[PDB]
Amino acid sequence: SADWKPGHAMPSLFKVQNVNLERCELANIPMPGVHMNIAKYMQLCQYLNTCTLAVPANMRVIHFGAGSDKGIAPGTSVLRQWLPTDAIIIDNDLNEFVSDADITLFGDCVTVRVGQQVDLVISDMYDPTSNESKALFFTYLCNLINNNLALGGSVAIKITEHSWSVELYELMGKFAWWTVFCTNANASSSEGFLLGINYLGTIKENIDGGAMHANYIFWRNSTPMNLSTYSLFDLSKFQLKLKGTPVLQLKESQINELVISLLSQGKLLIRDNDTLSVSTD
Amino acid sequence: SVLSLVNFTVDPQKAYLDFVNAGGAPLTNCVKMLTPKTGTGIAISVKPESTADQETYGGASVCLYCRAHIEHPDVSGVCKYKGKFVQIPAQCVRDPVGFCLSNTPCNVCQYWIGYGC
Ligand SMILES: Nc1ncnc2c1ncn2[C@@H]1O[C@H](CSCC[C@H](N)C(=O)O)[C@@H](O)[C@H]1O
Ligand SMILES: [Zn+2]
Ligand SMILES: [Zn+2]
Repeated sequence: SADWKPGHAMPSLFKVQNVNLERCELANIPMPGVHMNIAKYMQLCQYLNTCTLAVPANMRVIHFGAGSDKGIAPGTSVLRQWLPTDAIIIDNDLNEFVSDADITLFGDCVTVRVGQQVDLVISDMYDPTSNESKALFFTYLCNLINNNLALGGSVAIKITEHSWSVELYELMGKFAWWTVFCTNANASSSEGFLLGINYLGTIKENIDGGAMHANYIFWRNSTPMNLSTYSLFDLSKFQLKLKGTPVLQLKESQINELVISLLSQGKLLIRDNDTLSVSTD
Repeated sequence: SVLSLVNFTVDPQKAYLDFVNAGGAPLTNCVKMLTPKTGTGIAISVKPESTADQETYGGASVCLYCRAHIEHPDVSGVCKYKGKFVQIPAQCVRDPVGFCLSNTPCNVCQYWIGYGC
C-alpha cells in the first residue's frame, strides 16, 4: 500500500517523542526524458490533495528555489499542471532560469517583496554548503509566515537533516495542522517537506523546534521507505480540487469561534482582495 | 552551445533548424510532463491535453526564445507557449523545440497542421 501512496507523513507517534538529535542513517530512483523533480513535486501535490487546502479563485502561490542548474523549473510546471487555471504563480531562485510562472524573479529570496498576503508557499530552497539550527533563507520564510501569509493559507517548505530551522518548526504550531512529508520519489534522502496547513496566526501547539527536528530524524531512522513512483501511475484526479474557497476581510476582533473553525477546515481565507504586487527590491 | 549559436544571428528559428537538420544535437532538458493520455490533443493548452500519441511539455521549456533569453518574435511581446502546455507528437520527442519551430496550429481548429487541421 505504502508504495502506491505519494509518500510518508510524520505521525504524532514521533511528534511526541523526546530524544537527542542523532545522525540520519537511511539504508536506501529511475524516471520514465522526465526530470526527477517532476515526480517529487507531483507526489507533494498529491499529498496536498488530501489536505484541507484553501483553493480560492485567483489563488496566490509563491514558489521559492524554483530554478535548476539546467535553467528550467520542472516544479513550477508541475504547479501549473496542478493548480487552478486562474492561479497566480510567482517563482524565484538565485540563478537565472525560465519557467511557466506568471511572474519570475531572479536573486536571493530576500529581494522578493510580497506586498499582499499569499495563499500557498512552496519552497525547495537549499544551500549547497555539529548540526545546529540554520538561519539562511529560513529567517525570510519565518517572517513571511508571520506577515505575508493569509489566515487559512498553507506552506510546504523543504528541509533536510542539516538544512532546518528551530523557528520554522515552532511556527508550525500556528497552523491548524502540520507534518513533515517525504516523497517516495526521494525517499532515500533526508529531505522532507515541512507542511503547515491552514494558518491561524495564533499558537495552537507549543513546539520545541530543536526537539522536533530530533523527532523527525528519529522517525526517518525508524521508518523503512521504498523508492517508488507508483502513485503517479494513475493521474486521473491529480489536479487540485476547484473548491471556490471564499476570501474575506475581517479585523482581529471579529475572528471568533466560527471563523477559526472555518479556517481550520480549509473553508475560508482571511486577507486582502486587492490585486497582487510581488516585485524585486 | 546551440543556445549560444542562436545569439549570433537575426533568424534564430532558421539557425536552430539548420543546426539540427545538419546533425546538431537538439536542445535537451525540455520539461516533459507526466499526464493521463486522455486529453483533447490540441497543440497548446492551459492544462496537459496529450493523447495516447503525444507527450506534453511545459511551454517555456520548448520555446527557443524563452530558453535562449532572446526577443520573442510575436507582434506583441508574448510567448505563445510560456505558462501553457505544448503537445508534441510522440514520434517527434527527440527535438520538441525543432518541432515547435517547424509547425503551426490550425487557426480555426487549434490542432497542429499535419497533425490536426
Ligand atoms: N536564498 C535563496 N534564495 C533563492 N533561492 C535559493 C536560495 N538559496 C538556495 N536557493 C535555491 O535552492 C535551489 C535548490 S534546487 C531547486 C530545484 C527546483 N525546485 C526544480 O524544480 O528542479 C537552488 O536552485 C538554489 O539556487
Ligand atoms: Zn517563449
Ligand atoms: Zn483544423
